[PDB]
Amino acid sequence: KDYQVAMFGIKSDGVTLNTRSIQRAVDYISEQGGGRLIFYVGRYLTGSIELKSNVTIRIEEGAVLVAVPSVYDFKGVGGCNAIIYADKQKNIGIGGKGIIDGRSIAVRASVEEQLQKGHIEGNVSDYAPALICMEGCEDVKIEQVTLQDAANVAEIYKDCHNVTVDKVVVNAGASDRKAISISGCDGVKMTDCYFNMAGNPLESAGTSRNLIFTNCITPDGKAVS
Repeated sequence: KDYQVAMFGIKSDGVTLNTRSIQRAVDYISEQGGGRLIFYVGRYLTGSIELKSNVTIRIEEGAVLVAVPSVYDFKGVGGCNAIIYADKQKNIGIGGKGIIDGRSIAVRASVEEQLQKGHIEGNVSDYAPALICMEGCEDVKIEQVTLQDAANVAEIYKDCHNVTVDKVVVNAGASDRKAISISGCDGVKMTDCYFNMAGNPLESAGTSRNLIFTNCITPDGKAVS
């Protein structure tokens, strides 16, 4: 069953912070045995969303999931810190031709400010969220979405099994960072993915197996693998 976001009080005005209502929708849908959360059109402001087992988030064409420029509205240090993250979940997905917008400069400036005041300790990289981060997940389906201007890395896959990434577009925006970080995965099939950046988009710990990259390219048309 598909669930429209408006039914959970999620607002597409680009100014209402929807984190808690999106999370409750994800939690409710998982409790019902699974289904899809549909973002149909407009701008949806959010902090970190925890994806749950048997839930797929769809950001349809014309819809944008936009990061709030606030360090404390993200997951933070330790494990997966992203706009959409999942920790030890199964049968999860992200789809739709919409956009996930990281607002990297404004998000990183928020992190920088709290570090300079000494309210948090470390480097900007310790707190800046990825757009997507999956850790210890099984049967992950990522497709069609445009991942734009990530505050850190666009996608992180750590200790995952049976991951598919299809027709995804990564737009660097203001980011000079890697597009994808992969470590300890088993079975990752990436097909028809575009990286709008010039350098190597992939960061690998070299601890993954059964990795298949088909037609994954940079603007010059050079293979990404």
